[PDB]
Amino acid sequence: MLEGKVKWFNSEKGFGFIEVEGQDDVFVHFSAIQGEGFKTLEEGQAVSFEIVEGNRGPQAANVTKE
Ligand SMILES: [Mg+2]
Ligand code: NA
Repeated sequence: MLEGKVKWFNSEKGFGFIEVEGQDDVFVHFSAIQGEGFKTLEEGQAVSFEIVEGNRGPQAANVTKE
């Protein structure tokens, strides 16, 4: 599990990017967010996550707010 922070997140549509010091930003969709409640993220929030890649390229998976 990787660690980073939310660079920005469009809460209306439910996507944004996670920034990771010294690595490429990682796209995050709301469907990757763990936990209860409305799935959303705020700029600057600390997260743990994994990167999942298929034919569409890499995105965040298993995103937990820390
Ligand atoms: Mg950067
Ligand atoms: Na939820």
